[PDB]
Amino acid sequence: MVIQVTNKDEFESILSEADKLVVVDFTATWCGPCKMIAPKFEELSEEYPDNVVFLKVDVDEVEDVAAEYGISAMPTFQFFKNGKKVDELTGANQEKLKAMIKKHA
Repeated sequence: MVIQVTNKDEFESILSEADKLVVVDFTATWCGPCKMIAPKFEELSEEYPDNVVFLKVDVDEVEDVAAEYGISAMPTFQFFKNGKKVDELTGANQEKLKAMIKKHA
C-alpha cells in the first residue's frame, strides 16, 4: 500500500493535506540496502493501512526533494505529523523501522 511520488509539488501537497502520519522511503537504484529493505517497507504499509500513509521517493527522479529534505545518506525514512517532520531513520534497519512506525502511528 505504497504511493510512488514523482514530483515536488505533489509531494509537498501530500504532506500538507495529510490527516494521517506519513512515512517516506527515500530510495535509489544505486543503493543496495534501499532495495533490501523495500519489501519490509511494503509489508508495514499493509500492516498500517488505516492511520498511516506510506510514500516512496527516488532521489534521482525527484532531485528537488532530496536536497530540500536534507537527505544525507540512503536509505532514509522520514516521518511527518500534520505536514511537519517528526522523526527520521537512516539505514536499512528493519527492526528500527518497525519500532519508529509504531512510535508515531
